[PDB]
Amino acid sequence: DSLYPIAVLIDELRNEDVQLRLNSIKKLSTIALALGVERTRSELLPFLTDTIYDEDEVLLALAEQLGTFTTLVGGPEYVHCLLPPLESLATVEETVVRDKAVESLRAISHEHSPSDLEAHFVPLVKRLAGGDWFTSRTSACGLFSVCYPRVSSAVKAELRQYFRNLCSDDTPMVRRAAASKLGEFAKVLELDNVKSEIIPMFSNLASDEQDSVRLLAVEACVNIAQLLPQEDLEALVMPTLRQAAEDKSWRVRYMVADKFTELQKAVGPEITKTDLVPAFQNLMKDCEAEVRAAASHKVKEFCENLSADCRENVIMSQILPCIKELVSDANQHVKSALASVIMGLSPILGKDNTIEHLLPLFLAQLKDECPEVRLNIISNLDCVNEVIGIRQLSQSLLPAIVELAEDAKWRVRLAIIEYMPLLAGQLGVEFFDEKLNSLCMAWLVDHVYAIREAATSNLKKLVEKFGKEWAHATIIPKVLAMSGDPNYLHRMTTLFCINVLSEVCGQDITTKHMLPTVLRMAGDPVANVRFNVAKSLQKIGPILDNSTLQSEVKPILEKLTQDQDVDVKYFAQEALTVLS
Amino acid sequence: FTKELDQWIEQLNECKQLSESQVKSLCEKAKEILTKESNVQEVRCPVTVCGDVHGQFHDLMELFRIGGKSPDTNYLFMGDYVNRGYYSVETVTLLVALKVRYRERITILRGNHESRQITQVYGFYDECLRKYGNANVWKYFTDLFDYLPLTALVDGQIFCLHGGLSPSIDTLDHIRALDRLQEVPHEGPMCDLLWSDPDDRGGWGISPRGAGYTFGQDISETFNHANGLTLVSRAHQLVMEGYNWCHDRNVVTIFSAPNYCYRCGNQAAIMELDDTLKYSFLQFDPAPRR
Amino acid sequence: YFQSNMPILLFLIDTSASMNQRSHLGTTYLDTAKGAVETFMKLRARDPASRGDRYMLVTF
Ligand SMILES: [Mn+2]
Ligand SMILES: [Mn+2]
Repeated sequence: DSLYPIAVLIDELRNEDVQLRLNSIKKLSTIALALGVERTRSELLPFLTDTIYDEDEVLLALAEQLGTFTTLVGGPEYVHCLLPPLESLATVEETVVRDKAVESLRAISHEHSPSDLEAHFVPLVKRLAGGDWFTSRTSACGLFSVCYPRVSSAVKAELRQYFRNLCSDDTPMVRRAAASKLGEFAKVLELDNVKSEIIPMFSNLASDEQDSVRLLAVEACVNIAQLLPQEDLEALVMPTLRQAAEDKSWRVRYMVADKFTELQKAVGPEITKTDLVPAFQNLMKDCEAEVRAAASHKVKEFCENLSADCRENVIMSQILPCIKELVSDANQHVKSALASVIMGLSPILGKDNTIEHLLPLFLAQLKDECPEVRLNIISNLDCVNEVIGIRQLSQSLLPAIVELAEDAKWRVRLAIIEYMPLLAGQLGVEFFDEKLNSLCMAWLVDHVYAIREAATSNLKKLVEKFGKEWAHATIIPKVLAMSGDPNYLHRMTTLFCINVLSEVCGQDITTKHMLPTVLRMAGDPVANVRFNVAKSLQKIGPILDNSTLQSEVKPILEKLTQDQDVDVKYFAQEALTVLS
Repeated sequence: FTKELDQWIEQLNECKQLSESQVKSLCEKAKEILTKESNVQEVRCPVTVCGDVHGQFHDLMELFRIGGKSPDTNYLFMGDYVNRGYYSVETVTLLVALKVRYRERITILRGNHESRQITQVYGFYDECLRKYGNANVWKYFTDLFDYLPLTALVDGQIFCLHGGLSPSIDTLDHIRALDRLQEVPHEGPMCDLLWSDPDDRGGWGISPRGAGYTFGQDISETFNHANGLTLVSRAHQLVMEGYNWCHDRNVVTIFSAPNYCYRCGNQAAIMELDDTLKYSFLQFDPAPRR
Repeated sequence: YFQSNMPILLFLIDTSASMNQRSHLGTTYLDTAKGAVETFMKLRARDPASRGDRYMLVTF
């Protein structure tokens, strides 16, 4: 007989095409539903466990399937029958299959009830941690956090003992997995038990021979510090952080640096003032560029979170000279990392401190060769603007940013455009016309379309600020000149400018100055300009006076809706509907 | 039908793929649109010429930010939209959607990677499997790749193309006479148009690749003179500066994939041709990825 | 004393204008000759002894 689903119809699908095997595994629910649940537990699952396959994708799909097999196996009561096949998957050489198997195991952990967790899952964890192969030992690390909260105290002490043994194992990757899972595992433990069991082994992990285990130890250091009471961190976490920050390997010091802000938040401000600021100092003054860049991006977050009473003293006494040396760093990545956060110190330091100390540092970074530095500096100009006002901005930073309106990289010019409304809103018509109006016009003819779009959108805000008479005197003539340009990009740019300008220029200006220019472009040879004319007439329809619609706009749209280009037809007829 | 296409384009601009049925209907429409196109498509003068994209979707978004949005900017893509990139599916789907929506504003040519073998080997097939679970989307796109025109002809002067020239092809009438509805062969006139490269040599040569030829300046000079061309626009080769003039301005290579395999660190350029065939190359750097 | 382990491969490529004749391949005789030298070195490179081969070029 060849109709038993269990052996037959499955082991015949071992063909060369892997996708058929994944399809069989993907539809393993249907075969299981066909079988009786008792028959499934008796025959299907032992077949899966005993047999061993050698294709990573099928194994991954099989592990993913077993996480949702609780309904098709007999409910949560019999869910322990899923433990052998996933155990077999947890011992494979491939790491991804192991992680998926551990995920499925901890997903079916919830299905078990406390008694079944103690009866079946905890022996499984013991077997995995006690296995001959290290792969099972690393697999056992991720299983502790889900079995721990819902077991008896003796079993919890046992779990602590096996995690401690696993951490202190001679095998490196087992220690790596244990250190990685230490943060999650220590989350649920009792605090006194954390101090007694986790902390000594954590300190042992930080002092290990290998460097990857130390890196993962410092990773877990943040969570471990966060868990503990503040009265205990001087003797428990802080010596470990001191050890780690001075480690020979730059990877450990780096990942200390990225985690520094969370350490600051966890341990409380007085401990940071006393002990963290030399660690931050020699992280910024460190030899390696990676750790210097990692520390630089944390300067703003670190300084903002200190106690205000002793904050500025810390900043100028310890942080600021290190910043001064980082601004002239040889590596451009360090300078870029510093640039993205340096303006955040302006409200913290105050106005006079910013002018005397921070402003030369901004100016030095605004003239850097590296584009990333220049881009990161400008993006946070609103902060320094609000701090020092605009008189100091015009005195110090305005000539530097005007030089950056012609930058080689267009994202710098985009930042400058994005920061023009602020300046406009804080400066008069006369000064803006003297200095910056030509800059606003220079961008409309830029090569990059994003620059032209940003400048067009910026014109709307500029007209909103300085009124429409200023627009008629300074904005409109230079926009209309672009309509006669031989490049169709510039004609389309005027159509976009008219799109954003009709809204703010009012009925009269739109009717008599902008509309006749829009209508004469219907005879353009480029179809793109023609259907953008149709789009513009659709868009400036509401803000035109209603008298010139049927007389002037409608004949042009009627001429366009019979045009030869299909896109011109479509946009002309869409405009015709919208005009109603 | 057009509203749904616009919705797909808006969705695809955010790097969210379409469903299998959507891809099937899109490729049906694209097949019925690409049947009518000649092997040598005729493109009007105001157009932006782009080289390989190779599935770098965010670099394609940077390209659109540089040159402009379709349909406002006419675009000519010279093949190689898939492989060597993480978002080949989204890239090719967006380009096909733009072709279906804006027929006269988009020209998509066939690259050498628009073939069943190259897609199977170099990750478009794998990407399709990962993002859909079955090869049906890959089937639809590879069947659609057979429909792509081999070359374009801007203004009758500039001969856009992916690979290069062939010893067996002397005229554009030969290219117009080819049957492009087939998998790209390993040898023959159609292979060279997608696989050949220029070289600083004399005459023809064996390509370092397994296909195509490598041709010197005299070849492109004779081709341009015999066919009344002023320029052979091109793709298919990494350019560190994004574009490079070759053969005394007879050939120009354009590469529109900055940081090509996410490791080459190259620039990317696009040739913007205005109404009067006045060109300008817009070099651009890879986009900032989150 | 004498290095016979570094063979000299002198190629005397005919560069007379008669080598501009076109084969049925669409390439000239000179293109065929250059391809022949390239193919020769590709075939030679399969031999591990090919290292140290001196390649020389003389023309007409
Ligand atoms: Mn190519
Ligand atoms: Mn390519």
